[PDB]
Amino acid sequence: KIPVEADFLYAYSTAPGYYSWRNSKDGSWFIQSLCAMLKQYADKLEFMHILTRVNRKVATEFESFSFDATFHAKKQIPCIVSMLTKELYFY
Amino acid sequence: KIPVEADFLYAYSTAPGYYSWRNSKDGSWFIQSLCAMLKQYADKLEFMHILTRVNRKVATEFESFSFDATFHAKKQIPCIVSMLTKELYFY
Amino acid sequence: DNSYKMDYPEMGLCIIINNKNFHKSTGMTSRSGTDVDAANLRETFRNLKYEVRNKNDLTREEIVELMRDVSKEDHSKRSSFVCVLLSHGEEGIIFGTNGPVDLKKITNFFRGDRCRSLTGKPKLFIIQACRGTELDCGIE
Amino acid sequence: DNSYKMDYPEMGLCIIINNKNFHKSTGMTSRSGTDVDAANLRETFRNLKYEVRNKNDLTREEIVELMRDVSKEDHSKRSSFVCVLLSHGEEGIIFGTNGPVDLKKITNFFRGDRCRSLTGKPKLFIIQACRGTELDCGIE
Ligand SMILES: *[C@@](=O)([C]N([C])[C][C][C][C][C][C])[C]([C]C(=O)[O-])[N]C(=O)[C]([C][C])N1[C]=C(C([C])([C])[C])N=C([N][C]C2=NON=C2[C])C1=O
Ligand SMILES: *[C@@](=O)([C]N([C])[C][C][C][C][C][C])[C]([C]C(=O)[O-])[N]C(=O)[C]([C][C])N1[C]=C(C([C])([C])[C])N=C([N][C]C2=NON=C2[C])C1=O
Repeated sequence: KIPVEADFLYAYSTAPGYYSWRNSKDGSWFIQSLCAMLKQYADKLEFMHILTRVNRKVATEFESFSFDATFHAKKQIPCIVSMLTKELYFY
Repeated sequence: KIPVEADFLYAYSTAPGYYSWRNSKDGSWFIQSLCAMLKQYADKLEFMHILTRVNRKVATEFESFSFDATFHAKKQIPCIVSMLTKELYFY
Repeated sequence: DNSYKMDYPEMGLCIIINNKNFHKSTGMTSRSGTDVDAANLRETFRNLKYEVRNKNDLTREEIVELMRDVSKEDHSKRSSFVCVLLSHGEEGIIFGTNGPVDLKKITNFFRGDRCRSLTGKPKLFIIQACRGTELDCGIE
Repeated sequence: DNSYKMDYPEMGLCIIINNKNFHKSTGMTSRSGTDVDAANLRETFRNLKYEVRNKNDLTREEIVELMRDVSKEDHSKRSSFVCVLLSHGEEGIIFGTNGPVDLKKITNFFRGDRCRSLTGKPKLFIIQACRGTELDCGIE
């Protein structure tokens, strides 16, 4: 008998209550980071560590640029929510 | 420049919106499972992996037993929320 | 064994819902650049051996209906399930082209007792959308 | 470097808030067993080399006050920060012996621009408390 909420993983692009940024030509910071991270490590790293790399890439390599002072020079941190019971490997 | 919400890790004993269980003599299912896994794996496993082991142990080895049918035979799954930017090792 | 069995005949489905244009009656702006993500995810997950299915501009009704039908499929020969949502949102909400949809609703179709063929298997929900209106100004 | 620097002179503080007895007016039941958790956590983190500080039955005011003070301490020589909350709770809330406290309230004290000596360092919040009134009946 296991919890019905068990084995779920939610990879949020941003922290609870926050905005999530998207670039007009490159796409969202989170998705482009997730794809790039999966490309380099899907064959090596356990999924959680890949998502942690995504957290670092988004948090460091991205910042908003807007003529609108309110939305200028903003940052973002993704939010990994795991109810997983085992480690996940894409191989 | 990094997000102000970065490098936080919330190890919740249970999923969003759910009850959390405690045993009158042994303590909560989550805490005792967490301490057990840290004692056995803190010297080798990365933190997220230890927490995933906690998830499995809580969802697998615990079930409520109550004279009150409404609260009888229930299960629990913890909830790991990570805004971490790097892997965490306690050594 | 503390690692999910990923050696089933197939890795599983990867449903990608990409919403770019929203009804005027909503006031939601067009999500320029989202197509890049959609195509990017399709290639990434194809390389991972997932059966990818792209769905564009779906109403809330179409989202719930789609997710409900996917959960009723037989996942017995599939190692896992992946759902990607690309749209506007609020905390716990993602927008169909015509209105809000609570994430809990589409996620419930796949909860243990709900989707027997996925029980004990990893169910991933990758969400690109806002969860509020707080801005992170950063530090250092 | 994809792993946190944990070679500082000290691993850091481990603040454990053990709330067992609640004011009659709250209608909260005594949390039998919580002491076993507090003691267990104390020994565990002592072995991990954390400077452990146990606090028992704190009011909403005292929890906030303690968290503010701790965040105002100089963590320069510390690798990380750990806070464990044992108590009754609701979604995004933890109870002091005399009432509710928003988790966002005590968590904010340590956010990037707020606790400079911990910026870039892992901040862990271990929470044993309910997050609602939903029950999980399990499957299979
Ligand atoms: C997000 O889901 C929904 N937002 C818009 C909240 C709606 C809830 C209703 C509350 C009243 C959405 C994410 C998505 O992928 O579409 N977020 C955005 O649209 C984000 C918000 C931070 N966003 C906003 C804006 C402006 C500044 C408001 C026009 N611009 C961009 N991109 C352009 C940009 N400007 O500066 N840097 C960049 C990359 C954006 O992503
Ligand atoms: C949790 O926060 C909820 N708080 C806010 C109380 C609201 C309950 C509503 C009742 C009208 C709290 C966290 C904690 O560790 O103390 N969780 C509990 O108190 C849980 C709730 C599932 N809980 C409840 C109960 C009864 C059935 C209501 C008495 N009993 C236990 N433990 C004994 C037990 N009974 O059956 N199996 C066990 C292990 C318990 O942990």
